Amino acid sequence: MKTIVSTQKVLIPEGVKVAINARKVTVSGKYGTLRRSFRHLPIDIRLNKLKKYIKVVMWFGVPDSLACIRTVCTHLKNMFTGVTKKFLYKMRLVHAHFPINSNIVDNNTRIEIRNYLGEKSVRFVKALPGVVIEKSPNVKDEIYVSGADIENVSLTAALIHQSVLCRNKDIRKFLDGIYVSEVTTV
Amino acid sequence: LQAVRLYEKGVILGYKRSQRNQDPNFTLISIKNVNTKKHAQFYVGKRVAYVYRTTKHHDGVKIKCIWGKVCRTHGNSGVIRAKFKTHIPPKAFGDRVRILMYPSN
Amino acid sequence: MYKKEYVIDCKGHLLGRLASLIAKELLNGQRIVAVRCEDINISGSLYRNKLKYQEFLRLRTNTNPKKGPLHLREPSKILWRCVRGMLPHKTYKGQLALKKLKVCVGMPYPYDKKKKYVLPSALRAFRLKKHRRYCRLGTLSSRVGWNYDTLVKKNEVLRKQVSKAYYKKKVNNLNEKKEIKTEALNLINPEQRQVLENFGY
Amino acid sequence: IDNSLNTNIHQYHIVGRAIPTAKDKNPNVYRMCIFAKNDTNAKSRFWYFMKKINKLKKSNGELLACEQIKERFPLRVKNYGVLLRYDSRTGTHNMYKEFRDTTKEGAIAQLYSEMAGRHRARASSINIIRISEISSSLVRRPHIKQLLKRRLRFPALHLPTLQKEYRKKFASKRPSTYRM
Amino acid sequence: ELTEEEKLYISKKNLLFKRFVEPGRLCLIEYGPYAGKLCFIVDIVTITRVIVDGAFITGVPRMVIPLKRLKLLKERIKINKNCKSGFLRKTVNSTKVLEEFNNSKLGKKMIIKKKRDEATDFERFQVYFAKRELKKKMTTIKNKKN
RNA sequence: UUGGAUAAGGUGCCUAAAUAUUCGCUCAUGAGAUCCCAUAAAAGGUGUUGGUUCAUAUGAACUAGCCCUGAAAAUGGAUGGCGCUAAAGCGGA
RNA sequence: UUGUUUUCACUUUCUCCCCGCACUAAUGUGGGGAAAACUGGCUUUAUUUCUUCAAUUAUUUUUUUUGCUGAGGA
Ligand SMILES: [Mg+2]
Ligand SMILES: [Mg+2]
Ligand SMILES: [Mg+2]
Ligand SMILES: [Mg+2]
Ligand SMILES: [Mg+2]
Ligand SMILES: [Mg+2]
Ligand SMILES: [Mg+2]
Ligand SMILES: [Mg+2]
Repeated sequence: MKTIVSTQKVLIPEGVKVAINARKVTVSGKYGTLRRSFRHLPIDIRLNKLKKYIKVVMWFGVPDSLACIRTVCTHLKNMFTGVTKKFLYKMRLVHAHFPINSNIVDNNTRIEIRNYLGEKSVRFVKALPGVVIEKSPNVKDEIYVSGADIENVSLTAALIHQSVLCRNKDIRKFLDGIYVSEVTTV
Repeated sequence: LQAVRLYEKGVILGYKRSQRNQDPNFTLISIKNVNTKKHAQFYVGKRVAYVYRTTKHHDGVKIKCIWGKVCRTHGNSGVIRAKFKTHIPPKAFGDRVRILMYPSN
Repeated sequence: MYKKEYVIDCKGHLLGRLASLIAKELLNGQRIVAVRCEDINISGSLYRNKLKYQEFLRLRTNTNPKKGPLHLREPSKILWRCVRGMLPHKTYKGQLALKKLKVCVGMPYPYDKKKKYVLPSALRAFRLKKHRRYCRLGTLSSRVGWNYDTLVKKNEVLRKQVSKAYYKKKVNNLNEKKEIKTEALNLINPEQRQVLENFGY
Repeated sequence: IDNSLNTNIHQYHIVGRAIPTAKDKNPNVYRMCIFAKNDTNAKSRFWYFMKKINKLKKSNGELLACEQIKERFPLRVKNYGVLLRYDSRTGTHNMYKEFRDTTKEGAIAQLYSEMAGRHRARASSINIIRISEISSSLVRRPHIKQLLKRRLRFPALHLPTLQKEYRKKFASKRPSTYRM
Repeated sequence: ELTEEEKLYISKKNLLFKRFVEPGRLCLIEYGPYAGKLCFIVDIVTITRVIVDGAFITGVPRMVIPLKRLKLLKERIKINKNCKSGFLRKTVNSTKVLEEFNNSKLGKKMIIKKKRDEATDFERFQVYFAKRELKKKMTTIKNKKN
């Protein structure tokens, strides 16, 4: 089957500058600028500057294709959120016998990990472009990873968690590691 | 500037054939601006000349011709079948021929 | 096919459909020069084509690999071998036809200043639905050991700058000629002006 | 006028009965409506169904009429609903379908193509029951409801279809698919 | 009502897709026996089939046509619900749309090509003679300029 | 022997003739490509396309088309080859 | 089991009004309600080079451009 038309509407917040030309999008705001392209799926999107509300419309489509409209709408909404309220990911590092020693260098990138299960070695990760790492001001074993782009910050947080996976023991008993505990904004 | 043309250009393709058989009585010709069956029927009675060169002189000159005729079309794309007074040698299959306009109507 | 030589740039064509349209031109008798062979497209995912090339690489003469299939990984030789497999290249006439093709990566001197054509019945834009997958021959050849992908782009940049300057000069000349034309129409016998007006010249 | 757009399907009206005997001398009279390529095929199907449904074989029957019903408004658009019965590889089934066209056999032609494409059903395994016209408020399928809105519009998004003569194989500028 | 602001704003959004299919589009025909003529959409049957009618001005009758054989044009005539041939003829005559298509960039070139195809031998020589005359004035003005 | 018009099969190149027209289906990190004929099953799939019933426009059951898993051998290889996905694949006209 | 006989639905318009007051993919739109017969349909003329007079079959008469062949010698 094919459907003639299908549309969805996404409003623009107050403090945001937008531009779309050939399925290429830029957004600007208080905390920087974001670029993203969509030239792999058939859409003609319409931007109303005087009002809000970018609109996405698709002519003759099928169920497999029609499922990509809400995806684009949510990606747009997330990048709108990014430039006015940075994304925050909170992480707790948990130990049983050996405490974990963290260390942030190089202008709040490049976290360093020591004493994981007491192993005398050093592990590194390096944050993606646009992401800043720091330790909490309130509680003992919290790290903050944050800033302006959900994809980059969430993938940095994922790179940290898989830094300290436990090798050939039983992981229902050896629970040491660094885990994401809450997701919010700044 | 000089030496007017007064003919249409053509290339001699192979013989009339199938896969694996030859039939050298007819030859297939392609005409320069003709690429439909209806337009090829326009030339269905004209005279064809194949002019080539030799190395020795034969009657004081070093050029000779083999004369032919346009008989019919070859189906959907403006190719023709031509019949010559003698069979064309197969060492000629990319050469030039002159599709004349003598028998005018 | 009534010309001394045709020049084709292959940027944006599918490999098989282009190779089929070249072979008949060669058989009928026509020189062909093919340029920018690193921008040819194929109609599968890049991984799916890398697997096919890996299958091509592991077949060889057991007793002596100096003989046997020879694996050529430049983009221009790939098209050369794909055309060779559509000609009767083991007779004499079919070997004559194979020698009337020349292939290049990039666009060297004699042909950077010649006119380039395209074959619409082999263009990806007209032949492949937009939700299918496709790859580029340069990336694939790099993945199997070609090692010259970067230098070609580096040279193409300079070529394009030179061409841009030439185009600017050409546009200026055309405008200057249009003015001289429009002035001279007023200074002709009136009936020649009507006969040019009627036929749109 | 354009023989590249025609289908070879027409409709027929056939009337028959059995030869009168000493036991029966006012036999029943039967009629049907069949879609076929020519009238000979229609008579073939008529005797096929007489034999299968009643006890009438051709060799002791007689035909009374073959008429070939034509269409009254060949340029107005109608909605049609069809009832089917076809044999699959592992059973026999029956379905209801809906089409949009300007003639009944113009819809039967569509039905044969759809049943080949979607189910691999040959014409020899398909029996057609009860073609009829239906009103626009009693339509059941979603792909017919699409076309009967108040103000129907859409852009044209097909690639060009040119004549063979202007289909020049070796071009001098790469064309565009946009065409606005 | 809408102020001028909104007003021109409606007239400033150049949409990607113009030239919709609807009663009144122009549709030069590109393939088939009636190739090279103009017509009008009067009704649409399915996604792919369209009923077409060029009034008795053009040499096409009312008939069904696959949609992929058409080329939509810029011009549209606002015609009614279920018009027929007689009223369509009056509407196309009164709106004066055919001869304002002829002034566009494509109608002029179509007409000029048809003019060139009907030329005789003497007319071809006249065109050659006029061009040869024009070349001399070209080349004398040029030599004066430099 | 000279012409003409076919059968069985074919019309992207090899290879003479349609990159013909007009409808549907299919994406395969081991696709598929037709008598003889040159192998594949039970059992499964929340892949996608149609259809049949029972329940206030959402649930459930069922059914059958293409695709996928089941699917392991010895020199390097075979829809005949190239290759082909707006088919040059499968079912029709 | 057929021929009548009744009931209610079937037309959209670039027209008007109310509600959302710009909400639409649309140089418009979603819901509710009216008007008209421009459009569509049907009658009576008197008409067919403004225009149409189709398609298939039966039965008859021509026509443009061209390929190949010339047995015999009463
Ligand atoms: Mg052989
Ligand atoms: Mg040989
Ligand atoms: Mg013979
Ligand atoms: Mg076949
Ligand atoms: Mg061929
Ligand atoms: Mg479920
Ligand atoms: Mg084949
Ligand atoms: Mg009134």
